[PDB]
Amino acid sequence: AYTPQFYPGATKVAENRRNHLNPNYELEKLREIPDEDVVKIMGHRQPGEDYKTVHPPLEEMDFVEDYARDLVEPLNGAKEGHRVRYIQFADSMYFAPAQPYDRSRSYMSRLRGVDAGTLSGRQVVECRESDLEEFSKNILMDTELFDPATSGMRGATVHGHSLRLDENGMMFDALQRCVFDEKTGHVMYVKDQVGKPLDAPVDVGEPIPEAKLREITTIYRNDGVAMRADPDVIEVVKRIHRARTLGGYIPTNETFKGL
Amino acid sequence: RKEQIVDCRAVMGLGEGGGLAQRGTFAEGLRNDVVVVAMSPGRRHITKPVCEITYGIREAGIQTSVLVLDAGGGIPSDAPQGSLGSTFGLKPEEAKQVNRHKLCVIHFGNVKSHIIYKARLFLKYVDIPTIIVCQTPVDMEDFAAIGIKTKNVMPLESKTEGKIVEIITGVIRGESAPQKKIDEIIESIKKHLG
Amino acid sequence: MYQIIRYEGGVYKNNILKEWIEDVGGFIIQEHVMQLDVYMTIAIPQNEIENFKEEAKKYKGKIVETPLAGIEIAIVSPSLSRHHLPHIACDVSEYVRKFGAKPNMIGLAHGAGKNISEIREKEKRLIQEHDIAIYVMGNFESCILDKTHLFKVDIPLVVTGGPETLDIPYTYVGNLGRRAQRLRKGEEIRALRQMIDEVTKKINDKRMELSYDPPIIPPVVLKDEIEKRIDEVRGILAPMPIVTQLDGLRIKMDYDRNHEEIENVKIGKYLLKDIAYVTRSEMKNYILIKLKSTSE
Amino acid sequence: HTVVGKVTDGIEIVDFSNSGHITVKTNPERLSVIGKTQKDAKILFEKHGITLKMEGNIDEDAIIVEQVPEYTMDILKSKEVTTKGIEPEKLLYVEIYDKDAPTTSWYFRKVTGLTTKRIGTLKIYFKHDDISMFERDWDYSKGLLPENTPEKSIDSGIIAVTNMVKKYKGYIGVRTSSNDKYGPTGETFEGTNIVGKVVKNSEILKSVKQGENIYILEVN
Amino acid sequence: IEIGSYVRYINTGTHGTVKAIEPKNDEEWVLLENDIYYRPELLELVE
Amino acid sequence: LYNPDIGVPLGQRKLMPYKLSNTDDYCEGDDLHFLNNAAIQQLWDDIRRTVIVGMDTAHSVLEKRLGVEVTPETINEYMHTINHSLPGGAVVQEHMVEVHPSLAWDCYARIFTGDDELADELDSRFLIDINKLFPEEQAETLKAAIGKKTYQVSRVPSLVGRVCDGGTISRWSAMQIGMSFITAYKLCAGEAATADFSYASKHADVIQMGNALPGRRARGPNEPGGIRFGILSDVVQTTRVSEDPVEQSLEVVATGAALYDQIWLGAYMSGGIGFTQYATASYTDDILDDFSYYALDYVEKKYGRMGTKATMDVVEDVAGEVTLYALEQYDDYPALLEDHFGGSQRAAVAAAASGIGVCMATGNSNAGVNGWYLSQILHKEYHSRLGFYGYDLQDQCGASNSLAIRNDEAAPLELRGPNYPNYAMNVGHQGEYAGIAQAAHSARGDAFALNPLVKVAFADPMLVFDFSKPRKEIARGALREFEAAGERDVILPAK
Ligand code: F43
Ligand SMILES: C[C@@H](OP(=O)(O)O)[C@H](NC(=O)/C=C/CCCCSSCCS(=O)(=O)O)C(=O)O
Repeated sequence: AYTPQFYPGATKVAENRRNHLNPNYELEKLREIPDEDVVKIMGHRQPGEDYKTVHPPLEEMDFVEDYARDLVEPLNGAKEGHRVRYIQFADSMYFAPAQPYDRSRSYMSRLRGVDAGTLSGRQVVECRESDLEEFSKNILMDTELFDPATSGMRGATVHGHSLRLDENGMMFDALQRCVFDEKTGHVMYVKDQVGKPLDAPVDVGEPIPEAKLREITTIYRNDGVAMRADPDVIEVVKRIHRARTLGGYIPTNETFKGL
Repeated sequence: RKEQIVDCRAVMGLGEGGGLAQRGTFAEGLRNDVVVVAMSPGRRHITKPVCEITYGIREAGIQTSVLVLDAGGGIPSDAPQGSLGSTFGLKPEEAKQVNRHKLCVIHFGNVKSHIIYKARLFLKYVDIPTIIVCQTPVDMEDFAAIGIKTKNVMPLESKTEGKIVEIITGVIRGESAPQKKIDEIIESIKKHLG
Repeated sequence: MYQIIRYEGGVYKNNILKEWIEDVGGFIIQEHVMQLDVYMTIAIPQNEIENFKEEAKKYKGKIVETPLAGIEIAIVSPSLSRHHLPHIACDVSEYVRKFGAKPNMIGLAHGAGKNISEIREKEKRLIQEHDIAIYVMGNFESCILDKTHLFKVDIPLVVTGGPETLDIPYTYVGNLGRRAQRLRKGEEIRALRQMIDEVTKKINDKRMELSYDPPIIPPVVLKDEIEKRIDEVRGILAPMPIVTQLDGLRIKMDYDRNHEEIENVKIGKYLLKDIAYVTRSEMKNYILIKLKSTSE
Repeated sequence: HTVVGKVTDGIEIVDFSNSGHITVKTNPERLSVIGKTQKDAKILFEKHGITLKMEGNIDEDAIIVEQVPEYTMDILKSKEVTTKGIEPEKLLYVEIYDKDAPTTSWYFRKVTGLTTKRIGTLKIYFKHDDISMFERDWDYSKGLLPENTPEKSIDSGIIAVTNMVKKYKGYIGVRTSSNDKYGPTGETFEGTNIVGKVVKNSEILKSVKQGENIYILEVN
Repeated sequence: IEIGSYVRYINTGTHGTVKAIEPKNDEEWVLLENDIYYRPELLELVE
Repeated sequence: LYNPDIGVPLGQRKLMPYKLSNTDDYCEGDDLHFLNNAAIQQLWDDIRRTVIVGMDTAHSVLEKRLGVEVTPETINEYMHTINHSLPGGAVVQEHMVEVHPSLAWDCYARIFTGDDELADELDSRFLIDINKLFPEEQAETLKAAIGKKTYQVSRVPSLVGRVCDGGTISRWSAMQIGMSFITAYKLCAGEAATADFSYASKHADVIQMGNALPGRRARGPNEPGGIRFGILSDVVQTTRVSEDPVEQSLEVVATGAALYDQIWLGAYMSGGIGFTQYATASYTDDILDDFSYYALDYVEKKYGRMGTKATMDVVEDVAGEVTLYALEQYDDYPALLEDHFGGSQRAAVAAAASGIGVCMATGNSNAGVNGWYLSQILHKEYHSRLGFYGYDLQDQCGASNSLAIRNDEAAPLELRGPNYPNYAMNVGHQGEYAGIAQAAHSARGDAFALNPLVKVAFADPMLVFDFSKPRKEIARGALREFEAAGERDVILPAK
């Protein structure tokens, strides 16, 4: 077969990107947020009540015979007809453990039937609600992909991915969904991901220490790990650029001899 | 005609070619009669509609303080379905600095639903009569619809300890206020102050 | 000993820097947090200046040398009306603030006019309580020349006006008249810098006068001791609760209610009443502290 | 800053030294005899002219475990010490993995008090059969990242601290048997980091009630 | 003006039925169906 | 202790004034909006209302068909006539109405020629003197390119383009040119030769600022979507007043941003707030200036201003070095990062610097865009983010399309424009593309980029907008001290 690498490079940032892309790499978990608490922060449904549907179950509806379409096993949320919802994250440029394009690539490499979208200060994945909650709790929130200080589950107003951190090392928030409890040293979500207040704040653990952030971040920085210190990634990027240029000029084996 | 001394703020302005005031700062006018509250030090609020009211009051013979709110832009978090874009608020020190004045003059914007809830949050902690200077024509009853004490239209269940004592419409943000608006504000202050 | 500077940086890890300043014996005179950046006016010993520069460059901060961050200036305008206050006067005050000074707008009751201008005794004393006074005059040579009786105070003086050159027996800076726009042109900026240079020269001269017979205790450390001892200074709502002057302090608390407490504050081995002149201020009935020299 | 004293003479070594070590003599000798025997405490305290009394084990070779008052200034101002010894078999012997789990070992030393004295105290918090969990300090359990997590079944007599992953972060515990699923504190292996083991003295964890303190000695 | 009447606010035209009259601070006040006090001088009868 | 009614202060940086690159003026961000800045509006008005007509075929018709003799005196009389007719004065057809001269004070008809003997005996009032306005070498280059040909520049009033659209300008100029021709040479008012004049001035000898966009785009000529990058490079006149190649490229970048990204994209193809902070990112603070000067220093240190021929290796080297430097600068200085808070701003600035550096190394504009696209896809891997989603459409297909030869994808960057299929939608690319096209020629010290006639026409001192220093004029407009044309206060009541 083909044993996949996942990313070029020898620095710690390249290794962390490879770890995020690797589906067989078990992400280290750093907190325990109950499923109901994740559902509460997500803010789409009330925990304990059944999922709303968009269409009848796939067994009830009638579809034409399609051999190729029936080769793919559907998600359970698809089978039950659950509606498609989203979860959104904002990542700080100051050593957040996961970054937008890294998040999107890892999502499309690790999860089934997901819709990932990448912006400079935003990253959203959409899926059927039940499976979305399952992998939001298991992978997105409990593991090292999430730091309650430098990253934040937030829709609506996202801003602060490029601003400096505040006095507690937390990313700037214009709505203040999460606040720092100095008495216990934990970050508490006082609002859900869109901004409506929660009846009971939910404890999402304590901010990751800065040394661990340096060790697990996926961003290149002059102060932590410079791209100049990783010439292998630059070489691969330049190779991709040259291959694109040569293919767009004249796509033959002769013009690709100058690769 | 008496000497008027102002306690200038302790911090400088916004850069070189920018404004002269700074967000979240207070400038006491010694004898505390009127405090003008500006939502921000920006061009939309400072020296175009606010320092004009300030010099109008100071010309009328009434000492004036100017307070620039730390977070004056947006709508309060208690607004329906929360706030959007930005969150409006008032600090306890800001409230204490306001509450030592006989009267307050506060400058608001265009959208009615924003102004009503901003005034409610402001008067939740301010206990002196205030004058709302806004652009849009807002009636002195929509504030009472959400619980605000109002001179003409009181609410059954008041959620504020401050009284909206006058509403003045036609003052645009970032534009020089004509002498007629200044005269109206001065007359309202004089008749509702002493 | 204690040279006063301004640190401009972020609020992140600013508490560690404040701890370092406390450890080396400095004082945080001023603190303001805007949104995510904090401006600190700090007085630290001269032997730790390079150490503090190294520490500031670790937090990606900026050190701005403030040559006037120990004095309070009385900007005297003829009135607080639209003619002088909302423009020129604020520009002068804010430019003074840009170099660390603490300004106070003094709007004369009867300062406007040519032959009807007069200055009261109370305004005179209030101006004299400061370190230096800046007068913001008009833009007619005859009007200014027929107005010299306004600038009668035994305080260092800088007069600003419209005409480029005046023939008054005081320091004069031209091209700063009564205007109506924000001072942003190159000529206006140059005139503001000239006024700053004049006030800096006068302040440095006065600093040498004071250094001939130094006070028993520096004003900054006296302010720190008062803050540590008096527990009502954190309840002051004024812009600067305690103002550091050239040779004293201004405590913005009621004199009738707190002069006995202020006087009975033990510094070192002395009682404050025996080393400083504590008196009521014409400024809103505040407390004015004037330090004595080592000669007495 | 809490001033604890002054340097009387020989200031210049402090004045001119910029790095390294400086030899310092403390005029009041530290009168904290916790890793010593009873006769050593007797002779040292009588050479300082302090009235002495015994509380626990009286034998001359009995290891001191607690002294009242435990502070040198209090001892000097009161001129009396109450020294408590322990039975030779009641002292628990532990070995701490400082190289394997630096942060967890530092936390364990801070919470048990081994940073200051030679004998640390562990308080029993919860008990059931094979499992005995100790109290935590919710002041030193901050950077408890997963450090030394088990890879195979945990063997008996292993001290562990639950890391920040679990809800009960910082609780220390030990069990006298072995299982392949749960650590000494009832959490799964990803939520426990091994800090050390009990090396010599055992069969006292099964006869200590809740709330009682056991005393430990590091043997490296 | 009495309980059960129909009044409209002159400034906005809000229609409602008078619920009660609750004088306070030697001043008359009119309560409408929207649980909001009004002033008699700013209200007038309609039919 | 958690009080939910404290609020969150926001937008501290946006409260501070915006400096303008290479100037000393500070302005608010609200004053740089194209609707609030009369200088940007006058820039677009001056570009829109300019049409260049070659008055050589008309002279040949007058000489060979109508038997009329054309001499410099007759040309002077014609210029006198057209300067009266073009604003809307009457020359024939008794009983006409006329437009108010106060509304057309910005209307000029100018003449320039590459023939020095003819330019000698021409009324200097109506003459755009190439010798006087350009340095000796640049004047010689422009005359050699233009040749012994005479051209007329018509600047119809701004009010005309404000009431109507941009397709009005060529027709206005053509009608007035025909009228002035038939009334200055005493011809019949309407014959076959009149049709010859009309056809010449309508399409044969006319030069439009922008081509029409029929079909899906649905726009007339002389709209900002039809202006190619080389044409906008030739509009900016910094090349004849300064010798700093980076300064010339950056003035072209500022003009291109203010035209394309602000006007064309945030108004013509969008609405409301528009894209002001996307465009001002390239000309407010010296960030782009510092990056471009670093690029020039690096290129001159290892290659030279034209020391190498465009190859792939030099493109990779220069673009990668400049992109790494720019991103390192963003990392090192939080002030820079908080100034360019959006990822698109940062991506555009770094890629513009990289493309300018490649152009200064090789002198080829397509190599410049190739470097720009390499910078974009390297920025993406460096920071794991590029911009708003929808930003990197053209940046993904760019590398393939930069050196392409296929019909829909090939064009020299001077011949590209907002109607290039990849560039037709997204903000943050076009002004920097124009700057890269200009930098391709600033490296060689060229007098012009695409059209000498446009360069000479916009060297006219009577234009309302000063194109020598676009950033200074933008700053003046932001400070409410720029006088703009097109205002109609003589026909309006007192307010
Ligand atoms: C507030 C919104 C809502 C939406 O539909 N679009 C917005 C707002 C919209 C409105 C702002 C006016 C208003 O009343 O909303 C307009 C003007 C749309 C337009 N016509 O071009 C705009 N943005 Ni947007 N927008 C901008 C920007 C940005 C940056 C901000 C980065 C940050 O983290 O702070 C990001 C895009 C990105 O993530 O890469 C961004 C997002 C967003 N932008 C999201 C974010 C919240 C959402 O999830 O709903 N803008 C900028 O990067 C600067 C240029 C700026 C544009 C206006 C200007 O050029 O002056 C403006 C451009
Ligand atoms: C005319 C329109 O074509 P299209 O919408 O049919 O593609 C075309 N507009 C676009 O392509 C897209 C418009 C969005 C504006 C640019 C976004 S800047 S701020 C939004 C950030 S994001 O959250 O949307 O990613 C244009 O030319 O303006």
